[PDB]
Amino acid sequence: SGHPNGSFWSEGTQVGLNGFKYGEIPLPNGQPR
Amino acid sequence: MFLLAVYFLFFSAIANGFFGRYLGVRGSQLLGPSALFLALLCSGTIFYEVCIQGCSTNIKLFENFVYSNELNVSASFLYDPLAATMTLTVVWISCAVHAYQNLYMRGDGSQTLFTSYLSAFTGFMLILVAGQNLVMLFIGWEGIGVCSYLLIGYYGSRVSAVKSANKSLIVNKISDGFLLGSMLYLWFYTGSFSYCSLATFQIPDVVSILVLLGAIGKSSQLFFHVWLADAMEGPTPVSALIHAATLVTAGIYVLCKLNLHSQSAVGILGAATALMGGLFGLAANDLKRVIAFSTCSQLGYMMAVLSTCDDGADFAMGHLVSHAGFKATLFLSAGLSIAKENNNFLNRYGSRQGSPTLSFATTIASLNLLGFPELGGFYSKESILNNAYINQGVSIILTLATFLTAFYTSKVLAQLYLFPYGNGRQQKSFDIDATTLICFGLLLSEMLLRIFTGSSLSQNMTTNLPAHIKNLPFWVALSGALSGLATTNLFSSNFMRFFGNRGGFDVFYARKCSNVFYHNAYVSYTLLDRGFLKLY
Amino acid sequence: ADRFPPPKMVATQEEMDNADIPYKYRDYCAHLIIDFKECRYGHPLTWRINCAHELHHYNKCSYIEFKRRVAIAIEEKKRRGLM
Amino acid sequence: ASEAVLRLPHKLRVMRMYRTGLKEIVNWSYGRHEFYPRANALRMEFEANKELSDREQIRKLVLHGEDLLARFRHWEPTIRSEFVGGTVYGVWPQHCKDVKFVPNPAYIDEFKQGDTVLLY
Amino acid sequence: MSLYLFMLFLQPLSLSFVSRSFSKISSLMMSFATLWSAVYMWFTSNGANQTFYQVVSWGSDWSTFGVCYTSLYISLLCAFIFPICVILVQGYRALSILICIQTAVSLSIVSLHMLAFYALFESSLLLFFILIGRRKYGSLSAAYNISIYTFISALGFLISAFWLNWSFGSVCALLPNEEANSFVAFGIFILLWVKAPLVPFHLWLPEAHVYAPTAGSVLLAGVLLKISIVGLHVFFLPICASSIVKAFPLILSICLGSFIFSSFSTLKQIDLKKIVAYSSISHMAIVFLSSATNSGLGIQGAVLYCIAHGLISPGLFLLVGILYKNTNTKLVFYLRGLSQQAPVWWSVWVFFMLGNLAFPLFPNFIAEVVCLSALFKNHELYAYAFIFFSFVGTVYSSTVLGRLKGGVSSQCVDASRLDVISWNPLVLATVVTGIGYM
Amino acid sequence: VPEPPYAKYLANKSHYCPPDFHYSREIYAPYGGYFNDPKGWRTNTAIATLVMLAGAYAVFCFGNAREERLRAPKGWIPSQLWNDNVPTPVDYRGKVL
Amino acid sequence: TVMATSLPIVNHPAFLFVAGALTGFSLTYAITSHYVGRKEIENLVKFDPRYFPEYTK
Amino acid sequence: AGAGGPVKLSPPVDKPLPYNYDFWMDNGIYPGQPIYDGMFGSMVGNMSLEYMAKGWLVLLPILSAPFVYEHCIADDVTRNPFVPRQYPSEVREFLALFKNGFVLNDYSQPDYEEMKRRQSGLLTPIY
Amino acid sequence: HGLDRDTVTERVIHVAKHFEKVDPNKITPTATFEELGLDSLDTVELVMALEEEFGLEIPDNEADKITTMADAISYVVSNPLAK
Ligand SMILES: CCCCCCCCCCCCCCCCCC(=O)O[C@@H](COC(=O)CCCCCCCCCCCCCCC)COP(=O)(O)OCC[N+](C)(C)C
Ligand SMILES: CCCCCCCCCCCCCCCCCC(=O)O[C@@H](COC(=O)CCCCCCCCCCCCCCC)COP(=O)(O)OCC[N+](C)(C)C
Ligand SMILES: CCCCCCCCCCCCCCCCCCCC(=O)O[C@H](COC(=O)CCCCCCCCCCCCCC)COP(=O)(O)OCCN
Ligand SMILES: CCCCCCCCCCCCCCCCCCCC(=O)O[C@H](COC(=O)CCCCCCCCCCCCCC)COP(=O)(O)OCCN
Ligand SMILES: CCCCCCCCCCCCCCCCCCCC(=O)O[C@H](COC(=O)CCCCCCCCCCCCCC)COP(=O)(O)OCCN
Ligand SMILES: CCCCCCCCCCCC(=O)SCCNC(=O)CCNC(=O)[C@H](O)C(C)(C)COP(=O)(O)O
Repeated sequence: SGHPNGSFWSEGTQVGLNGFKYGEIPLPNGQPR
Repeated sequence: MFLLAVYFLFFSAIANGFFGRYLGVRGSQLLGPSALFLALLCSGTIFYEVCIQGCSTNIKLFENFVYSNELNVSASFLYDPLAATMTLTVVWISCAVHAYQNLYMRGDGSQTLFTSYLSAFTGFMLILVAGQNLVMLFIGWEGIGVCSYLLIGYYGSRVSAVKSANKSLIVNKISDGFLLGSMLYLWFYTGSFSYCSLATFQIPDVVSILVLLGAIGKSSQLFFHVWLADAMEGPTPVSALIHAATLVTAGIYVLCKLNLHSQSAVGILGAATALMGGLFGLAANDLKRVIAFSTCSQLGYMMAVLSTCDDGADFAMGHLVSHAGFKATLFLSAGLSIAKENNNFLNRYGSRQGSPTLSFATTIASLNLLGFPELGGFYSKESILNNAYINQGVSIILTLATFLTAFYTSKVLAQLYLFPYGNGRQQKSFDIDATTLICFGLLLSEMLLRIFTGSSLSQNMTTNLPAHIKNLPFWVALSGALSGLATTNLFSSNFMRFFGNRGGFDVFYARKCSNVFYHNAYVSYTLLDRGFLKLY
Repeated sequence: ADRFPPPKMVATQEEMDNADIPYKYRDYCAHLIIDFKECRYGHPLTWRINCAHELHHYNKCSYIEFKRRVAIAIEEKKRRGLM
Repeated sequence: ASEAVLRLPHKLRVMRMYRTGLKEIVNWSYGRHEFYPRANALRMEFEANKELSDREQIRKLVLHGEDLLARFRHWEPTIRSEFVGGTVYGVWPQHCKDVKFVPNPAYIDEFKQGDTVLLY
Repeated sequence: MSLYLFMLFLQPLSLSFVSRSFSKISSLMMSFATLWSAVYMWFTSNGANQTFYQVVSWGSDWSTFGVCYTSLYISLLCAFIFPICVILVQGYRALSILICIQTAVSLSIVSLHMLAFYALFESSLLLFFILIGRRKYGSLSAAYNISIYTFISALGFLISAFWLNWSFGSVCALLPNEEANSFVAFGIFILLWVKAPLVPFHLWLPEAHVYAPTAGSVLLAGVLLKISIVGLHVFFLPICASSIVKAFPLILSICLGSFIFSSFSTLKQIDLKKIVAYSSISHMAIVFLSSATNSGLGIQGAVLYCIAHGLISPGLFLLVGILYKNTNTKLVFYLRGLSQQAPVWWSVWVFFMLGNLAFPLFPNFIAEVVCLSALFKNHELYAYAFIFFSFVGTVYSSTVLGRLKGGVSSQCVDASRLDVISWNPLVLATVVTGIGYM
Repeated sequence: VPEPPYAKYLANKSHYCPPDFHYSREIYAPYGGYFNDPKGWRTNTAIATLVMLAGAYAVFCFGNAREERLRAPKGWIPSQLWNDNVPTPVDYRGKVL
Repeated sequence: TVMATSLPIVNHPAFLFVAGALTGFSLTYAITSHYVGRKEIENLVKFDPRYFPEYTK
Repeated sequence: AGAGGPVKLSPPVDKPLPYNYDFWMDNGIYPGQPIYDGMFGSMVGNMSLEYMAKGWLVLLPILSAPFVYEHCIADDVTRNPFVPRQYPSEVREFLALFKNGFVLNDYSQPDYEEMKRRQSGLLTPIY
Repeated sequence: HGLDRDTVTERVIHVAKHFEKVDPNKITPTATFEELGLDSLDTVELVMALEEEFGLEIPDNEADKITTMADAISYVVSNPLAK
């Protein structure tokens, strides 16, 4: 438990999308929708 | 400067509830408490300017919020001595609860949304308190109602929690309907919604009854107290805020702001509520429910004191602001106890090694509840009891209520600390961080400052009473405490069962009122519009 | 009532307004409550220790006024024949 | 007594009475210290009548004990939090897999989404 | 005014010449252009001209069109809500029907001739009979209900208009006429009694809303119920005031009974669209009674509360339609866990449900305050009666919200980008009106 | 069941997330996910604080413009430092300060 | 035995009797107090020679 | 553990449903509940409404006994051993205006009757 | 947490010892309560004591089905809330 690195001011452990906004899947190469 | 606190709270609400994806759980755990700390500085400045130095301010945000023919209302804030005191108390308690929720709600999915609800909840309380006209008060009143609806029913997968939220919503709806009626009466015959022109020396009884009926809703009095006990379904930080300052106190604040109440009704209702709340808290076996019934009893004291004397409004407000502190402490310590023991029932609590700060805070808050001499609660409660001697009927009931309060307070203390360990042999633990310690330090500082600064100007003013009359509340509290420590039986099993069912107010509603409601619905729909008036 | 006449009112209307004394507190004791009010709000947190002389004087005058009220009650009750 | 208790056999009915009585001792107590003497007293109360063989007297005892256990049902049962009737039952229920999620919903036939009026 | 009328006539005209594959795009552009023309009509409407902001006639008494306070608000409301209906509806047939309905309804609002009002308003009689009775998702019973109710009420109104045209010689509003006859007053009244759903003539509205498409329901709730107040302020109160004051106890009896029994009937609903449709009926009674007081407060409050309803109920109907697309169900008992499964839809649903319960930061609050103030000006008990029984609405709204909020669900049913685009304007308008820009 | 292709775009379980707790990671909520802790949270909090203080400055200007004191304070008040419309203090006796 | 380990005095018969006597005295005094205190407040003035010379002898 | 706790799922309906099944609230977790607890089904503490009414019948006379004496049996002269607070004439005249005031009970005053009739004021506005 | 059989066996054996009649070697991982010498009323107390040991609530109908040392261990192992 505690904070991830033991420090409250450490970088977030979650990388990526928390969810899919409007249900849309991000394009692979970064192509705009 | 005066506007800043409401801005800080509503900014915390918007930031955590709409951009919490970017901020994160840690981001809430900073932006919430920091913003409420800044609001606490602003509220302290307001308290010094208005209360101590007697400088009321009016801020008109904009005019013609509703402008239809003669009906004209504006969004204005007037910080008068009552408003500054309630603002300071509310912001102090809310900053403490926001510090508390950082560790308590870490195991909850939506901590950001919880923080956002808490901050908008405080903001609507400050809108209610600081409004210069009746419409701003109604805005804050409905805002706290909806925020309570969204906070009690936070656990949506529990049928009990959502039904509790529905109960709160419906009861509060009836109460504000009565208030809206009284508001319309006062606008029609006084010419305005502002409290300054609101003053009437003689008011017809209908307006007084409507005001009282509206007030007894949020300040849960008898026949309107059903929602407070069920409000335990929500998370512990919600219970502390609703019982300490935001919801329960609002009716008392409205009754003190506009002195249209009648002495006969308020005293009887308050004394009855105090006695019934103490009797109900006697039977209860959840830690959290006993404290809610004690909140009911203290509300009964505050409502009763209005009938006694001209200073009754000041005494009620002083007990209000004193009560917020130790009651909030009692809920926060109870919530920590539940987390550490994974239990809600008083039987299985017991002596166990813990933090000295939490046990001391619980002890001092319970001592303030009991009436222990030379404490902030003691003065604010003796100011009520001693001044209620003139109303013989009220005084007797309040003294028995003091006995009952002492009994269940001492019983809870013995069961939590003095009693042997009652829970099972399993690994259970809740380690407390420095933030929770800062929370309890803030509550303890409020309690300590209350002694030095006082609650009312006439707190230590002499009530010309014989000594045996004046010191009687102490003896009744001591006898109640001694009987509570011995855990003696006070009532027969039939009356204990009656009190455990809280007087059967809800069972009457179930069996008669709800059944009649749905039979009216059956007649209206099935028999008539989908029956008689529907073609084959 | 006539037997126990009202005392002289030391505090005047302009002084009571200047001290912002509510009408409920204007009860032949108003000058002493002006003293107590100014000293209490002068000392926000030490008034309990510092402001004890003014509170004592106010309580004393209030006690005298309360005795006058009880005397009036007894006189009226004996006039009606209840005692 | 409920129908389910009545349909039970004699041995299990007396067992139910003992179990419910012990639980109600737990509910009506103020602490674990009260429990043990009261549990021994309930023990002795059942042991006193165990050797009776007269069916009619035994029926009388069972019925009276069932009435007593019905009257002394506690308003607030002491239930562990994680079980049915507990505070933490259903707070954040574990969400199951195999969830039907529609990806890129607005881009499925984007131009022609809407309601149509079909006629004969 | 002339630009607005020309654009209203242009929208049905364009459909005849479009490619039948560009129909949706052209219809959306035409709807937005009509909205802009309505904004222009508001710009060219000077408040200095107190009686009528603008009056235009095109060669006859029937072709007399004009805007007043009520007409201008209602016309802006319909022009605001039409584009949302346009995007929700697919197919040349459906587009044609909805465009013709909107043209007729929007011409009715600005009409100043009772006979022309009748002619334009009832031109949309078969179009709803076909629309609500569409092949797969429509019900013939509901279409029969709505068509017959409208026909009988409008024919009574037409008979009263004929009597006025015979006696006075004119039936235009701009010519001052007064009548004390009760038969003509009832003939005009019956249309209002039916069109504004008022017990016991409210049975058509529920069946119509449930079996109408989402665009159809949005138009019906948004502006077709409001046509009653245009008729009341324009064609009943100026001429039939003596009868409304003579029958005021009866008017209050019927209005308050409608409020109470519609609230109780709402409690017995298991279908979301039916819940919203019955909430509309309970909401109409306050409007009708506030106008009937014939006071400055009542008229303004009624038109304001109509605007509030025409911003809140279309949103609820739109959200329910979106949920039905995602789930193929409207039964509350099937729908559970929507808070966890659809947080974005749930937020807007709760926001609009709070709006329907008339909470302060919503336009319904200001509108209700004004209407209740007018009722209190008439009598205290009148306002007290309405204020108390408002608690019935809270019970059914709270029960619905609690049933939807939590439970176990295995389906992610949340709105797409198109859906959010659909309700964003309504949310913005609701907020803007709620802060006082009524 | 083999995780769908879009699972790569979805983020992991946070440190605060209990290991037993399962949630659908595809659901989007404006208040955040089930346990959040996004990457870059520190910069977002700094930006939020900057916006808060800027809005506080604007609100402070507005309030100071609209703060009306029509009765003189009994003593010196902190508002005198920043607002010039405060009436000169008069004490309980009546003497001006 | 209520609290054997921590506060054994509660189980003592003397503690129970003192607590019950305090309960009874405080509760019954609460009712009879009104008559009593009203009598002393009257007697304070009635037997004060300055206020009422006649009653004093 | 607050999150992830096991739950029981309510069985799916397998028999014809009663017409008033809307009185039952079931979210899918096993312990479904009535719309209002106590409307039907198990009663908390096995106490009926008759029992609660009898208990209230026992309580009300004892609770009402303190109030009935002062309000009804007692009279202004005999309620308290003192008269209301005495004020200067200018203050007393203003304070006597308040219908909810405490100087309206001053029987020493020569305006006692009018003050008492003011205290027992109008039930509803006349206009 | 799924608790392994070996620990559950140790704790059920530990609970079973406290009955005075039961002799400390007769209790085995597979033994019925009758051979241990336990009566029906005793089995009630043992089932309850198992409830405190593993911090669980045994619904009553399953409580009847527990008559052996073996099946009690099986029931505790089955329970995912057993501590
Ligand atoms: C007064 C001037 C300043 C105004 C500021 C107001 C304070 C914030 C206002 C934000 C907009 C208010 C309406 C927000 C949408 C209403 C829905 C909502 O509030 O919550 C949504 C979702 O919340 C959101 O996503 C947006 C909320 C952002 C901030 C909300 C603050 C509280 C709302 C204020 C109350 C409105 C006042 C209306 C009456 C005066 C649903 O929540 P639950 O039903 O509890 O379920 C959540 C899941 N769980 C079971 C785990 C709890
Ligand atoms: C998905 C959403 C995510 C984004 C969330 C957005 C967050 C919104 C922020 C909430 C805004 C709260 C501001 C409330 C004040 C309303 C603003 C306003 O009305 O502007 C006023 C100007 O007044 C102001 O600027 C107020 C200053 C706002 C800041 C004051 C302190 C902030 C504390 C909030 C307390 C507000 C309570 C008011 C209750 C009604 C217009 O002035 P006039 O020219 O007189 O307009 C005529 C009046 N009428 C509108 C009625 C037609
Ligand atoms: C001097 C004269 C003295 C008085 C004489 C009176 C004689 C009777 C006059 C009655 C006139 C009213 C006409 C309406 C009749 C009711 C509708 C017919 C019922 C019906 O079955 O229609 C079905 C559906 O209609 C529906 O679904 C509609 C439901 C009912 C409509 C509600 C009626 C409108 C509102 C009533 C009052 C309005 C205000 C009155 C001032 C469709 O039948 P089908 O097409 O399948 O054909 C198959 C043939 N079985
Ligand atoms: C029973 C409760 C009443 C139900 C109505 C509820 C509220 C509706 C009020 C609408 C407001 C304006 C309508 C004007 C009056 C309509 C009904 C008023 C009540 C009423 O019937 O009064 C009658 C007079 O009206 C009349 O003589 C005509 C009555 C209406 C005729 C019905 C159908 C007319 C259709 C005509 C179509 C258009 C024709 C145009 C040429 C008799 O009362 P009284 O004065 O004789 O007193 C004798 C008592 N002892
Ligand atoms: C301190 C200030 C006052 C606090 C509240 C005090 C309330 C006192 C009212 C109760 C005392 C008088 C009761 C009436 C006498 C009845 C005595 C026998 C009761 C009885 O036989 O029938 C009961 C009727 O319910 C009833 O008796 C309902 C009558 C209640 C009148 C409404 C007053 C509000 C009550 C709210 C709280 C009281 C809860 C307990 C009543 C149970 O009926 P059943 O269900 O067996 O019928 C069968 C279903 N076919
Ligand atoms: C909170 C308040 C608690 C309420 C407590 C009230 C409870 C009432 C207790 C008194 C009621 C009784 O005695 S109910 C006693 C009923 N009497 C009999 O059944 C006689 C026949 N006994 C047998 O058949 C067996 O010995 C048997 C005992 C079944 C066991 O079987 P084992 O031989 O294999 O152990």
